[PDB]
Amino acid sequence: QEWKEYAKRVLDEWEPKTKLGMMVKEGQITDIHEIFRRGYQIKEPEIIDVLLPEVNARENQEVLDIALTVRMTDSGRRVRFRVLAAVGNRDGYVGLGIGHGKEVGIAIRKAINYAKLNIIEIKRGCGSWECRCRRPHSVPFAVEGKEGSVRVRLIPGPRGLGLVIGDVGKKILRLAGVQDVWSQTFGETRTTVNFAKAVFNALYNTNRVAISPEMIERYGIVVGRA
RNA sequence: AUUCCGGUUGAUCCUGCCGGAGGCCACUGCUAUGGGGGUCCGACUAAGCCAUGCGAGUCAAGGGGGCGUCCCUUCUGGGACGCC
Ligand SMILES: [Zn+2]
Repeated sequence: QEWKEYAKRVLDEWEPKTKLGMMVKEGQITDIHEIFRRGYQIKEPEIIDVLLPEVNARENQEVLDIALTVRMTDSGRRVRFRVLAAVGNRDGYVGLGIGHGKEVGIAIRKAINYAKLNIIEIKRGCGSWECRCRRPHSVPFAVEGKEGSVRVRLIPGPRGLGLVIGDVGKKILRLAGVQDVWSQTFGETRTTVNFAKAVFNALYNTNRVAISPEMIERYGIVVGRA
């Protein structure tokens, strides 16, 4: 329980500064699902470090893109690094962030922090015609997302079929806990930031579909942790 | 695998085409130890031209003959089974 020990260390050696951090410190909120759907603002990474400690794992942290941007001045070219990264345990929860820095290490650290701040909660299941099982191995139903010019449509896939999507989508879905999916993309997918944000938006939009109580049993819908 | 990646800018986002990555067929460089199965091998240009050999024969129980052998009456002439 190394991650539990890490969570406890973050709990004692930490002084909360926000209302949500105070709630976590005094124990009013004890589960990760309790900080969502209430309108709370997340501004302290210690909240995520305590509730969902697995996000600090090396295998649970992924660096998606590194870009070298240039700004022109009188003297010459000023170089900045933009790093797009994603974090989250491979079960129910995922987050994406962008960090800017003068050096790649600083940019990576800031991107990881912002991803932890931007963590969200998704829903999983099985809605494929060829599987019809009730395990949370895929998206429960077809979902859509978009950012910039990129439009991504995720379709449920049969169990045992790999993530049929680009590499960025593969990494994001693996971090989110999805194992099988089909994809249809339009627009400039070579724009890594837009592609990642579109996949993230689709995973978030999986929460925007109205469902009946029997659909949960039919598709094995699992919200958050399984 | 219902998928992407490189390229227009000092840097960014688009449209747009070009190129990478897979499968099948025809020529082709280098190289080569075997065995099975199949509906593969002058179709692409010339349905252009050909030496040579072969690629439609069979029937003697439809008919008259010729050669051979045998059995002979025994100059006569008769009967056969072989080949043409
Ligand atoms: Zn299934």
